[PDB]
Amino acid sequence: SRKLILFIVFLALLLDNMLLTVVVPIIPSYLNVQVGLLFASKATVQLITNPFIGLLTNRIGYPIPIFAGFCIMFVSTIMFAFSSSYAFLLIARSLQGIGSSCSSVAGMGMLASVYTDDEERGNVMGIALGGLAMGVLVGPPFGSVLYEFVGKTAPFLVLAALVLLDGAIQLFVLQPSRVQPESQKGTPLTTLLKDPYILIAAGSICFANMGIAMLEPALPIWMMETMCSRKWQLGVAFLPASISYLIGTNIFGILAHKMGRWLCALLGMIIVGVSILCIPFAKNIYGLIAPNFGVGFAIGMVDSSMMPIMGYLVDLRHVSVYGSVYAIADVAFCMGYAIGPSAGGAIAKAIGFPWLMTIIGIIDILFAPLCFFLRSPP
Ligand SMILES: [NH3+]C[C@H](O)c1ccc(O)c(O)c1
Repeated sequence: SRKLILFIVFLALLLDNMLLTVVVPIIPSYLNVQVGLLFASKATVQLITNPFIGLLTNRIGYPIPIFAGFCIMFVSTIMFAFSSSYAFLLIARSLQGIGSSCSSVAGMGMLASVYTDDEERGNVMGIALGGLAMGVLVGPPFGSVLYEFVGKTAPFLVLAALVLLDGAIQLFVLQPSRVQPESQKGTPLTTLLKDPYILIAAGSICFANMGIAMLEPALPIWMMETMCSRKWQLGVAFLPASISYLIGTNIFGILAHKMGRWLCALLGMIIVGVSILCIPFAKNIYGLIAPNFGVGFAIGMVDSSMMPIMGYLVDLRHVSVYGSVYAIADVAFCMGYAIGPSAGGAIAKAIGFPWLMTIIGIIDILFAPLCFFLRSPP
């Protein structure tokens, strides 16, 4: 009965993303450079602290970092509930970033260590990546209704209660009582970063995520400038991408092994490039549904095909320890999540938004054929 571990990782991934999207629309109203710093602090701190957790998991194990992630996330949720100042907001966001890094790295490492089968690893990481998608979709309406009806602190109090329940479950099953070092060495990061295949996988993930990371804040400004759409059109414009990410992840986590992980990644990169290229031609929302659906489905195909390939490469060419490589993958995600909005806005101000989308699409299409080198020798 190792499904209890999968349940814990899924719930943890769902709750940070639920808190991530709830805070986004609430703080700016009550609160250029400082706002951008507040937005990017979580990603920057997580990117900085990924390697330290990756190294620590080889020394003390997974349960102590996983339990620490719940304690930091509970503290951050309480501080978000009660604090009302800028410095406290920065501290809460930094703590949220640290907790998210711990949770993601430790959970992915434990999932890779427990489900040693190649196909089952992808099967379970499909559901694990599903939890992030569910949190992004469920969070905004939850936060909006609780803020409208009960009060400002009600969504954060409910999230704190859910985190407390998750921590009670973790204490019941994980039982982080002692410190247990791992058996073998860790294959230091300098040797892993010299592998061209790991670099190719990380670059594919980084570019695929940077596409949507730059697209998501830039599109609303263009929609107001060109189509003069109302408030709710901006909100419901990115719903197809959110649904498509969930559907594509849950399907391709199982479907990628039969077709081939390299082929799935190549097709995903081509599809996302074509969709981003076709986005600027839209004239209204009906012209924007299909491109957004395609972008989300393609990002779901790339992620669910490139996590188990990282695990497989580490198993094949180095020692079977996964904390460091999954810290590398989390760093690849945070690279897109950190400098995305600011650079995207700067480019969309220097040149046109369609030019930015064209550049992103061309870059993705040109990087697509590099995934051919990831195919297995036999
Ligand atoms: N890693 C998840 C991926 O970057 C992502 C996140 C939010 C989304 O709405 C999405 O379509 C994809």
